[PDB]
Amino acid sequence: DVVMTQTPLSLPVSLGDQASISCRSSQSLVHRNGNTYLHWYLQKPGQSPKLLIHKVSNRFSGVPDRFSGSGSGTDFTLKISRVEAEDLGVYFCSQSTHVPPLTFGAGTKLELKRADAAPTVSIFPPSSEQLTSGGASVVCFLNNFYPKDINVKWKIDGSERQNGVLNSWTDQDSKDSTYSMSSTLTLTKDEYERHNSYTCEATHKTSTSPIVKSFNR
Amino acid sequence: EVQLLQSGPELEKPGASVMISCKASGSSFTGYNMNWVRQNIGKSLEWIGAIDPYYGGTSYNQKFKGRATLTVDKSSSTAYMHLKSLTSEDSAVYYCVSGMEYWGQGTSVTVSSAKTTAPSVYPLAPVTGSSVTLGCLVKGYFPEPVTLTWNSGSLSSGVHTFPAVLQSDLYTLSSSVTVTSSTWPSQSITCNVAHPASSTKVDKKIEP
Amino acid sequence: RCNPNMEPPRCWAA
Repeated sequence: DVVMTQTPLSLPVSLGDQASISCRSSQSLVHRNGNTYLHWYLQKPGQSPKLLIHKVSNRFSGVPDRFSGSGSGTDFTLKISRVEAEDLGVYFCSQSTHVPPLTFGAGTKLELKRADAAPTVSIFPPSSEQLTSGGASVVCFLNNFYPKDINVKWKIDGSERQNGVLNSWTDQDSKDSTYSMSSTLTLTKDEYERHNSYTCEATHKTSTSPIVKSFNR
Repeated sequence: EVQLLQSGPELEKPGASVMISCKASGSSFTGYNMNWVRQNIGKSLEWIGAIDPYYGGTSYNQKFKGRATLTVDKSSSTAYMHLKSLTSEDSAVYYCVSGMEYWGQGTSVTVSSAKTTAPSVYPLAPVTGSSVTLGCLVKGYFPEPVTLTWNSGSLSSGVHTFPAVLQSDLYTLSSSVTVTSSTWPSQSITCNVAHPASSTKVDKKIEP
Repeated sequence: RCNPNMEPPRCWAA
């Protein structure tokens, strides 16, 4: 099967910027009949994909002029000349020269730039309600940060705990263009009660040092 | 303008099968092939197969090993995808795609052994510039979805409700709310959670 | 049928 490799995986832009996304195929997509079946789709958040460009450079019905496709053989590029908000989403290339199977790249996420921002970190002990039940989840929120790359570790009495951790990340915020993350560490009540110091520890571009929030049981 | 309407969310057990429909209208058709493509949690896209509405011929992705069966009901402008011997791997959003141009709205398929399960709802109390952060933990439910609000929508600014994640084999969700620090605990904050599948409706006030 | 705008006119469905 033809492997489609898109780069970069994420591309922050400001509105009005030019943006450029690449797609490389593992084989020539030039068909015997002389055509090249390389296509580009955009998937906006919460929606299904929509066709933008077919056969390398042809804009699909309704697609504006600021989108332009080019390339040949195994090297292709989608350019947006002046980015608009309606353009933000995930771009996928696909090929239908060599089939079956039709194949797709993994997608490039076009996102909005903003100034870097450190997360606001809050930590929460288990509620009484949960401890009654025999469980103990400790929760950490790391909120409204930028850029989106972030790491969290849980450290209890001076040792990291990686078992029982559940993470979730939001998509870029519509108003302020930030990201947020939630990390929950689930332990038994007996385990929770065997230790005193709980810390959520993050690394982010905005500090050279780890960012910590802690409580003592 | 091909409009493609897909059938609703499916939940199946491992080993079972699923059939999804796609109703074509417009617009309208040039009788192009109907393709089926799925998209997994990671947003990657995988082509399953295509059927020609006219003569009924098909082309399948070999990797499905004939677990997939595409049909058309010409008399009703309806295409179908049937997938058997389901495993958790097959959990995805499934799309029909007419001539690879127009995409349906997608059908969620969840493959799981889990039974319907009410969540436990826990308040998350603190201990901050001008502000304080509170939260709500909705743990161990099945199936999706749940809805969650704070002081019945009163607070919506500075709320973050995180995507559910499936810490095998139940869902857990959380939500934080950020308000002016002088206003809590002096004013009541409450998490409102509903999980219709289990007839769950709860309100949890967050206490100091 | 084959969609010549997206695939070869002599595609598998021809």
